[PDB]
Order: sequence, then C-alpha cells, then structure tokens
Amino acid sequence: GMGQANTPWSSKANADAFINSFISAASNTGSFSQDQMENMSLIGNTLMAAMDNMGGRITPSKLQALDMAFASSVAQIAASQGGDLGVTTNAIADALTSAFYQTTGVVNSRFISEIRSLIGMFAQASANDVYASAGSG
Repeated sequence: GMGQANTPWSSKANADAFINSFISAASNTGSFSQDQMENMSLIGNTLMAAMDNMGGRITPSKLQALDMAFASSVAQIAASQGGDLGVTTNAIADALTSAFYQTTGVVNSRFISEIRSLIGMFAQASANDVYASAGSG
C-alpha cells in the first residue's frame, strides 16, 4: 500500500531506497572509486533482484536476514578497497545513516553499529591475504 515502513529493510519499496541511498551516499562519503561502484552491480541494487524471488511478497522476518546481508556485502566491497577500513566505516556508515532518515527515519547507530563492527572484522581477514598473521603485530 503506502510502501513505507518503520525501517527500510521492513518493506520491499522501503528497502530499495535504502540500497540506492547507501551507494549514492557512500560514493560521496569516503572514496569508493568508480571501480568500487562496479561491485554494486552485484551488491546493493542487486539485492532488488533477490526480492524478485519473493514474487512481490516481502516480510520483516525475511528482510531481517537479508538486511544483514547488505551490510556484509557492502562491507566486503569497501572493506576490500583500501586496507584502511577506518574510512569505509564512515563511508558505509554515513551511507546507511543518510539512508535511514532518507527512507524512514530510524537510528542509524543501532544498525550501523553492527555493521561498523562487521566491517572492521573483514580488515582482519584481508590481513591474511597479504601474508600469514604473526603472533606479534
């Protein structure tokens, strides 16, 4: 009906704006070079393709699990760009912060807080790619 919901990952139309606002906002927050935006072709606007499997029926318990995926997908894209995840934190977080108010108006800290900790986690895994972690920093 209205297509609005207390949270963007609660309705199908409310989640879309959150994804679009996250990329347009994240691309203007940290760096996200044009090469990083290419990943969006698989993450973000791609999430909409997953809704097509629903057949036009979305739910809070279903988007609840997928909503978290967007954070892990957006983190892997930016967390992989620039070992310094400190900026991606502000970039990804800022994008999610503006999308929150740009979509429904919920606290971005509650959701971004979980993503902020997840993004920093990818930094530890990417450290293994450059080499094997050592007992001492």
